[PDB]
Amino acid sequence: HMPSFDFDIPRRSPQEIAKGMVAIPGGTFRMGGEDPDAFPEDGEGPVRTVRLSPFLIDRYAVSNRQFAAFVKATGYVTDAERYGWSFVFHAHVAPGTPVMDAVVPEAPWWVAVPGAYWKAPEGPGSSITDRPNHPVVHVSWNDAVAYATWAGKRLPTEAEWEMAARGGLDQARYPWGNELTPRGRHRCNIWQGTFPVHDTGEDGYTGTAPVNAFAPNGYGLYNVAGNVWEWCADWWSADWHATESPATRIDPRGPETGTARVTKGGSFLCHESYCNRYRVAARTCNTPDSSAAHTGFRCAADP
Amino acid sequence: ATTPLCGPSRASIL
Ligand SMILES: *[C@@H](O)c1ccccc1N
Ligand SMILES: [Ca+2]
Ligand SMILES: [Ca+2]
Ligand SMILES: [Cl-]
Ligand SMILES: [Cu+]
Repeated sequence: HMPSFDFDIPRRSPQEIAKGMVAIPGGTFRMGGEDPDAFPEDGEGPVRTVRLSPFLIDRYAVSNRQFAAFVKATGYVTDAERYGWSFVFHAHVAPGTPVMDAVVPEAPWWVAVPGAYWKAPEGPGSSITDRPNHPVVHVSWNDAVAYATWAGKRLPTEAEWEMAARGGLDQARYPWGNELTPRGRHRCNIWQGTFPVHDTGEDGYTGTAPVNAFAPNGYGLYNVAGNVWEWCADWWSADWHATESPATRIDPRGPETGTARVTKGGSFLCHESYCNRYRVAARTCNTPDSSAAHTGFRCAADP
Repeated sequence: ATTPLCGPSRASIL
């Protein structure tokens, strides 16, 4: 990918770039999943051994405070601002807010809201005054790449994301193990209740949570499962990675062309009765200029 | 009925 920017890339030292990041040593891991209930269209399989070069990855998804500093320093205008609207979950749109009649096929819980963007995540009249340490949302893949490049970083590949999110466990279902709520404790921010009608908020949150909520995984990463979907560098496909080759098994970057970019980790809206996509092997995609109230990103870096 | 959707795209509403 060859992005275009209207801001210069500032000079930063290795120590500055590495703050808030954990060093993932080079090595192998078992990527993918073989859950029998996985949607074939998602291409969670096959399980395969992948070798990665050492990399750094953010402990936290990028926060509102951090994104605001980027915008302040560069004047960056996000895709949602250019388009003039972004996707908001229906229950979070205040009554009377102007809304488009737009319909996401099969997902009527999404509302296209004029004026919804990272600083007004539910549309005009909303703000982030009480969410400085929440993940930034309404950021597209383009916006994420712009932030990351300004920060001296990049997006993780899907393999890098998954190795870091798995946190040193071999083929566990979640970042922390195989049980969703071990010892009865919530470990991530997803939906509880009856989707899309009523979120009980049992885990403490019916929207985004702070980026440092819940315990980290074994590598010190927070909210890799749940909270917000996280953009990765790769173009999406369901089957490129089924080939056995160096390109798909050593520092894999995904297919060279595509239409949507990979997103990982699930969000505060995910639920077993509908998508069951907060398992660490799960995966989906979105087109790169799209944005939504449940999607953000974390950065990676080459040491 | 069809694959659950978690990623709503701008293209999808046209
Ligand atoms: C349709 O196939 C459908 C609809 C809602 C939730 C799950 C599934 N598989
Ligand atoms: Ca929740
Ligand atoms: Ca996540
Ligand atoms: Cl906060
Ligand atoms: Cu989901």
